Amino acid sequence: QFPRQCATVEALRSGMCCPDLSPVSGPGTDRCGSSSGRGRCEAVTADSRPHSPQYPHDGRDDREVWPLRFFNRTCHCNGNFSGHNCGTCRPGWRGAACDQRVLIVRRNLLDLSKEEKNHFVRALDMAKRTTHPLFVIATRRSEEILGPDGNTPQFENISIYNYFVWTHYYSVKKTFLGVGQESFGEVDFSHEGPAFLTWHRYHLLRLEKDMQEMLQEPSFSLPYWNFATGKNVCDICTDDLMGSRSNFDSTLISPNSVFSQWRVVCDSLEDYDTLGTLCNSTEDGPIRRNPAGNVARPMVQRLPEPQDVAQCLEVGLFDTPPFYSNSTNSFRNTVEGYSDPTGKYDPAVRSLHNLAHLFLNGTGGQTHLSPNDPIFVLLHTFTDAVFDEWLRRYNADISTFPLENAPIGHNRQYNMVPFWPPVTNTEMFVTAPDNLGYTYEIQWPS
Ligand SMILES: *[C@@H]1O[C@H](CO[C@@H]2O[C@@H](C)[C@@H](O)[C@@H](O)[C@@H]2O)[C@@H](O[C@@H]2O[C@H](CO)[C@@H](O[C@H]3O[C@H](CO)[C@@H](O)[C@H](O)[C@@H]3O)[C@H](O)[C@H]2NC(C)=O)[C@H](O)[C@H]1NC(C)=O
Ligand SMILES: *[C@@H]1O[C@H](CO)[C@@H](O[C@@H]2O[C@H](CO)[C@@H](O)[C@H](O)[C@H]2NC(C)=O)[C@H](O)[C@H]1NC(C)=O
Ligand SMILES: *[C@@H]1O[C@H](CO)[C@@H](O[C@@H]2O[C@H](CO)[C@@H](O)[C@H](O)[C@H]2NC(C)=O)[C@H](O)[C@H]1NC(C)=O
Ligand SMILES: *[C@@H]1O[C@H](CO)[C@@H](O)[C@H](O)[C@H]1NC(C)=O
Ligand SMILES: *[C@@H]1O[C@H](CO)[C@@H](O)[C@H](O)[C@H]1NC(C)=O
Ligand SMILES: N[C@@H](Cn1ccc(=O)c(O)c1)C(=O)O
Ligand SMILES: [Zn+2]
Ligand SMILES: [Zn+2]
Ligand SMILES: [Zn+2]
Repeated sequence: QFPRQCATVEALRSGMCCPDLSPVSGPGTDRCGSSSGRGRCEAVTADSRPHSPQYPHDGRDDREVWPLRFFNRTCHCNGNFSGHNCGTCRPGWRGAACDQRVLIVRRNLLDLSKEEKNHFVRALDMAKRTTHPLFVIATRRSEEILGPDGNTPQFENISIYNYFVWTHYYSVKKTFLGVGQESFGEVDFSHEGPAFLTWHRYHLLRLEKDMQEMLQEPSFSLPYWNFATGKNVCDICTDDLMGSRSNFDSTLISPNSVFSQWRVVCDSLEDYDTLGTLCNSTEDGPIRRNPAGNVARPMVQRLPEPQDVAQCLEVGLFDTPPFYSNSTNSFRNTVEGYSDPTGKYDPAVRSLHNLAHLFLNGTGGQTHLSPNDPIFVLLHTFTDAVFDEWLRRYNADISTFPLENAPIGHNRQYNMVPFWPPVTNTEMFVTAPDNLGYTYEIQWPS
């Protein structure tokens, strides 16, 4: 969502999000670092192709044609420069000139040193408490985004980790149709479609980058939770990692984990969908967690088996029509977990990524809330690892990522919503070590 420089009436009125970098002659002189060679302000490139019929409300939702309902001029940086103002480097590059190559390694959380485990956890909690230096977050839709006077932007500061939650919520929220209207729910800009894996990849990349700037530790990397153990229990659910069960309320996190102190954001859906407002930075309840806890559906009371990862990784097509949660022989739909691990669709089956979510039977098992549980990071870095193994084995075959008629938000050239600057699914559909500056220390079945 948007840089605090662009959360102004001037930027919103002119639809131009092109903040200065180093304005030495005065304001406006170095938009996108044009004075240096770093980039230029220019038109926003948005997807123009058709989406599936499932969404009938074109013209009504600000996530259509993202980000054009807010801005149509943005930064484009040259070469390997990057950033909302071209002030940083593309993933994998560092140095003032973005010419020094960088590669970090994401390891299994359970292989980290006791000092690195403590570090990761203190880093997360610091993320949860630290104001995000760049991004501010909308509380109203674009109709209302400049306040009743048209001069008060409807934005709040938000923490580094609450922004990670908020974007995920904003990618998934119902489309508001009007007070007394039933908000429209057959849309998902980050799930149930091919953009799933690329959306969550960029989601995790942005957190990692943010936590690197927060810690001032360029080599900081996100660990992963290997959940394909077929375990009855959640082996990262201990007071030195993520937190174990609270002995006083079995659905809460142990008071001897700092994650028992976290307060979630974005759980007031009925406010959002009846008033036409957005999730803001006011937190409320505590995390709920209850691994293997949903007695009603035994299918989600055990984590994915190792052979699930093995099997989904032999599904050789990235996706298949209708490019939705009912797609068969789709690796994307399989690892997401609406298909069984062989690729066979079943409306009754939940597997791999979705099974891991529902196994927590709590905040992490609800789509609008789940990043509130920090297991989400590790659940999703492991997912991105699986993805990144698939990109390795099938030579990053993007030919199956459909250029048109996917669910709205999931066509290849769609700017993943609501990431800023605009970034398409294509820019993520690359092998991580040589294109994104990170790699996974990880061993697969056979
Ligand atoms: C890119 O955006 C420009 C600014 O529009 C803003 O951004 C959009 C994303 C959207 O959010 C919109 O609601 C925002 O206002 C657009 O430039 C504007 O274009 C107007 C005409 O198309 C223009 O107007 C002028 O002329 C009429 C005369 O009939 C007057 O009524 C008016 O007062 C203005 O003088 C307006 O000035 C102009 N803004 C500029 C140039 O900064 C631009 O069209 C748009 N391009 C796209 C979407 O392709
Ligand atoms: C942030 O979101 C919360 C929750 O959606 C808003 O709090 C609600 O405010 C309305 C009107 O005052 C009431 O229903 C309650 O007081 C709140 N709801 C709940 C569930 O607590 C809050 O006002 C929002 N912040 C802004 C600036 O709009
Ligand atoms: C966690 O699991 C519990 C039960 O195992 C869920 O609670 C049941 O949900 C059904 C809906 O299918 C309700 O009809 C029952 O009344 C609930 N019973 C009990 C005892 O809770 C609960 O919804 C799950 N929560 C999450 C977040 O997954
Ligand atoms: C966020 O914090 C600033 C100070 O950094 C505060 O003055 C302001 O009210 C907030 N700005 C926005 C855009 O929310
Ligand atoms: C997938 O869902 C769409 C619409 O819900 C439908 O066209 C298609 O038949 C579904 N796939 C099935 C039922 O296997
Ligand atoms: N609702 C999904 C499971 N799920 C839960 C929470 C999520 O964040 C997510 O991405 C998926 C399902 O129906 O299986
Ligand atoms: Zn350009
Ligand atoms: Zn998600
Ligand atoms: Zn998920």
